[PDB]
Amino acid sequence: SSRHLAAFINKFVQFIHKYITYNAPAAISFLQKHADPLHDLSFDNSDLVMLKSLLAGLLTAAEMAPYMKRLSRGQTVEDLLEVLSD
Amino acid sequence: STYSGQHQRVGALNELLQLWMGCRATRTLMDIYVQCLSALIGSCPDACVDALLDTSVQHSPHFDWVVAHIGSSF
Repeated sequence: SSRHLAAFINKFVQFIHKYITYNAPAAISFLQKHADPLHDLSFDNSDLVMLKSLLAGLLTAAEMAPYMKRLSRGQTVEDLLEVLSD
Repeated sequence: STYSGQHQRVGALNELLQLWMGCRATRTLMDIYVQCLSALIGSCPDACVDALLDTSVQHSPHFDWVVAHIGSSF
């Protein structure tokens, strides 16, 4: 049941990314200590594309322009409620 | 070189790395080449570097992502 843990998987992979970034030696030493669980999980849960990207290693602001413009220039309660709900 | 133009599958180089490492047979071949180089780095680093850069200047837009991976490792 890995699909219900999608947010957890994303958070954990980001934490692993930060671990290899800031402290590469300790992160590598941990990964080699637990290499086979990672390999087996990657083979079984191949849908974890970020995990396979890690094995290979071994935007946001633009979207919210019209929302911010509408929120800033909105006057009537309907427009404010609409943008806030969006 | 052949597949860069004859396929729809081919920032940008990051996506190229993802789609290329994603495959299985090519990934294993790249692993074999990495093992070969790790055996060769200690013995003849300059000659391997010279061969790699000659092949690069001859075939730059084709296998640079493998060179990018090797650089990331070393």
